[PDB]
Amino acid sequence: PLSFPDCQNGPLRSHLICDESATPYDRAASLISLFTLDELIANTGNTGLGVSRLGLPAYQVWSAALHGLDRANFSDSGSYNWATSFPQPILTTAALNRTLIHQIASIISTQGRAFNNAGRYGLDVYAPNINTFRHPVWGRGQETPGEDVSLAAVYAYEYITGIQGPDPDSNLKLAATAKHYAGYDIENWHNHSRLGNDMNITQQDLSEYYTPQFHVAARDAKVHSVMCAYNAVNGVPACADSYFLQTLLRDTFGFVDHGYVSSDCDAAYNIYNPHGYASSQAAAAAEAILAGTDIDCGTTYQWHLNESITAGDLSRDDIEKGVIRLYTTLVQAGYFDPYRDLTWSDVVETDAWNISYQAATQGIVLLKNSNNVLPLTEKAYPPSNTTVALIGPWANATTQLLGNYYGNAPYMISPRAAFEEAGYNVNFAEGTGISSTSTSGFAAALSAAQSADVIIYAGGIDNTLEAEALDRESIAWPGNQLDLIQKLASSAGNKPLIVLQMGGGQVDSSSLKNNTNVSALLWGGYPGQSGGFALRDIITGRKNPAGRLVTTQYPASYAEEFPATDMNLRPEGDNPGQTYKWYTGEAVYEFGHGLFYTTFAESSSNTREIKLNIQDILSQTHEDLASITQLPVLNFTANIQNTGKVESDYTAMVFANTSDAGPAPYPVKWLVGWDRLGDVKVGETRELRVPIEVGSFARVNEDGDWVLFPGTFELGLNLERKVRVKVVLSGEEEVVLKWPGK
Ligand SMILES: *[C@@H]1O[C@H](CO)[C@@H](O[C@@H]2O[C@H](CO)[C@@H](O[C@@H]3O[C@H](CO[C@H]4O[C@H](CO)[C@@H](O)[C@H](O)[C@@H]4O)[C@@H](O)[C@H](O[C@H]4O[C@H](CO)[C@@H](O)[C@H](O)[C@@H]4O[C@H]4O[C@H](CO)[C@@H](O)[C@H](O)[C@@H]4O)[C@@H]3O)[C@H](O)[C@H]2NC(C)=O)[C@H](O)[C@H]1NC(C)=O
Ligand SMILES: *[C@@H]1O[C@H](CO)[C@@H](O[C@@H]2O[C@H](CO)[C@@H](O)[C@H](O)[C@H]2NC(C)=O)[C@H](O)[C@H]1NC(C)=O
Ligand SMILES: *[C@@H]1O[C@H](CO)[C@@H](O)[C@H](O)[C@H]1NC(C)=O
Ligand SMILES: *[C@@H]1O[C@H](CO)[C@@H](O)[C@H](O)[C@H]1NC(C)=O
Ligand SMILES: *[C@@H]1O[C@H](CO)[C@@H](O)[C@H](O)[C@H]1NC(C)=O
Ligand SMILES: *[C@@H]1O[C@H](CO)[C@@H](O)[C@H](O)[C@H]1NC(C)=O
Repeated sequence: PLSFPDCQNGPLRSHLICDESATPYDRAASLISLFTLDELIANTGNTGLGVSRLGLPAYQVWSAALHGLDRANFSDSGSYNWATSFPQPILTTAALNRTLIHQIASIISTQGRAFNNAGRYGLDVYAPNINTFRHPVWGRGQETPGEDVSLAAVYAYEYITGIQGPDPDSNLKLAATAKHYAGYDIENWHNHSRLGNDMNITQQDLSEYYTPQFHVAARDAKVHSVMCAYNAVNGVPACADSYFLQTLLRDTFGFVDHGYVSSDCDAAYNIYNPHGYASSQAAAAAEAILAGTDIDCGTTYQWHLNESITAGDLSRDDIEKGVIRLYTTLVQAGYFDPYRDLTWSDVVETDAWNISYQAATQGIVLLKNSNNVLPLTEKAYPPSNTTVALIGPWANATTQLLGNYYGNAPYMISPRAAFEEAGYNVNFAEGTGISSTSTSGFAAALSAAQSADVIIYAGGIDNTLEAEALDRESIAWPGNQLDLIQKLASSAGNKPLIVLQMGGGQVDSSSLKNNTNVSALLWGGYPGQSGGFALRDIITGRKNPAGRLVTTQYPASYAEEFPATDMNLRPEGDNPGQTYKWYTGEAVYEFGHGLFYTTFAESSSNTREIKLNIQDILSQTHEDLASITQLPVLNFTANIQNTGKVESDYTAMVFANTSDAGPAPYPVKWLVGWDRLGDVKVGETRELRVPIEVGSFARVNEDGDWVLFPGTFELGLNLERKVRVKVVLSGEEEVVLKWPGK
């Protein structure tokens, strides 16, 4: 029942809500001033009932857009029957291509507007997830930009801008919602449910790792909405945490005027049960509202704010504040007044660009290529003369391609189907399942391998192990897949054995790493609707891999070394440090790892130290930048040459480390920039230019303050660290973010 109010011939035509010359806030305020208390409360939840006597339509706040129109009112046939399903964010982020994220978000927003013009979708979306994949067992890590907060911040900016449009204040395409704020990275590990979890986070970790990306989403991307998490932090449920919502988000992080906060579905209720922070549903609703949660996902507000009023927990003005914020966003989206002409044909066109396929091809990571077995070129292995064995619980994957939540897709291309369409003769055998103990399927799998010229095993994990409400307990390969893989390796007989490790989280593949008969190892995440074509084309060399890992592949014992609910990044107790930045152990495959189908030579651009003064750089002008921390202080440059026989895109991560600047402990390293050079021809020498903002050089004190310290920094290209630059910062320490108090 989604429609638009009639501001020309409807009951509101005479009121300021329908005066396109007024300010958006004043329009929404007058509209709310036309309500009764019952009508007002009826619109405090995600399923807002509207006001019938005023011609005000019902509005649904909950729309899913994480990686496409993941849930909409689809038709059974014809128009509005499907929508593009892109890879899960974890795979897209591994392509290290900011413009890719922006374009995906813009396409999603176009199709969303098209469905909303047809009444089948909302005007605000509960995306993007910009939490980090801190601990490898998290069942929603597939929905995140990885474990590094800088990548999460850039993803937030590109996605939120693509979703909202170029003019978010005046002609908003769709309102985005940064989630989940904050400290939400665990579902149920060892019965530590997100609904009741009370996570202990130091102010230092809060400032340095858990909040920064939400600061970017607010100040730089001007996100219109933020969603507060189910969990509590240092004893306070996120949606009842006046410190998170007012002090930080609204007062420090630059949340747009009249931006609205939504609770998770239903975090407001969890304030009462199971957190126990409130003694009743009415008290929970009042506390959430007073802390700043404007709109409830659920029915706690709509069914219990009368009790809140009756108990003197708040006033009607308190309730009006949140509804006014929500409808201010709606007014800025043209609700009561360009994007309104988008229609089904625009969905068809944008899907037909196949940006989903491109995202998969760009994001897939090559972890192992022994003796250049890959690519299996169409010349060396012609389709008409080649049989490929497609084995594994991912070989026939269609819905598995789309990840935890997805809507109607135009099509789902399994690896098997893709190799068949290409004209290969394919022997398919499941072999085993994701988490099975049976061997009944091994014989058929081995038989398919015996008759084949190449063996492709597609397996790993999927949503039967990692999902919302479902955390992993082990990070080893599950089931008996490794056993079957080893049997395949033993019987291969110099036939290429390509292993496809799928899923959002990583699995300990050290076994495959040291196994000589295992020719190649690729990570495919959740590659979206065209995953089969992307995987096939990477294997054949029709596309060349350049993705890198945005998550660390830990040894299995990592998941037993310390409690996953430990929020401390820096090593302490049995925690060896978490994330590439602080991890003191030996990873199986490191964050930032990735191979290419060609060799690239990395040379210094000027065959050299960079000395800079804190006060000089921090007193400069910063036109077009909201903060001086965004100012480029140098360009990290190197020469990249294609010394191989195939043209390939090239990706680079720039890492920084220090041993003197600021307080100990000192990080192993941290990501300061990244780039992707497209289509580097054979022999070409392209130059790498990565700006390094002064923020990258700041470090966080225990009070949570961001400070630029004097000392020596080292900047290194990728994991090989061949090209290097020394940066000496002189002067006095200066605070660039003054962490507020409670
Ligand atoms: C980082 O990531 C970005 C992606 O955001 C990437 O830039 C993109 O590169 C791709 C590859 O060239 C571009 O894809 C093509 O886009 C056109 C339309 O683009 C127009 O509109 C956009 C959005 O407004 C503009 O930005 C852009 O400049 C153009 O004006 C599509 O029409 C293309 O589709 C055809 O090719 C696909 C394969 O590439 C096919 O799958 C598809 O079916 C289409 O086939 C065509 O030919 C067929 C016959 O061969 C025919 O049957 C079909 O009917 C059809 O005519 C294609 O999707 C994309 O636009 C770029 N986006 C931007 C924003 O620039 C960067 O390259 C990347 N950086 C790296 C990797 O280093
Ligand atoms: C590029 O986009 C087109 C858009 O249709 C894809 O072509 C469709 O693929 C499905 C699955 O194979 C077919 O059932 C449709 O009939 C195809 N339509 C047309 C018009 O050809 C194509 O697969 C995409 N290329 C990729 C994903 O690599
Ligand atoms: C889906 O949208 C159509 C067209 O707007 C409408 O007729 C139908 O009732 C909707 N179904 C829902 C919202 O369940
Ligand atoms: C409060 O409102 C809810 C939802 O409309 C209703 O179910 C409940 O009976 C109301 N309580 C009182 C005391 O009116
Ligand atoms: C492979 O996938 C297709 C499409 O979902 C399905 O019809 C078929 O039963 C699957 N085969 C096996 C062996 O699971
Ligand atoms: C980085 O390179 C651009 C383009 O060459 C240049 O304009 C900019 O000043 C450089 N950044 C520096 C010098 O900090």
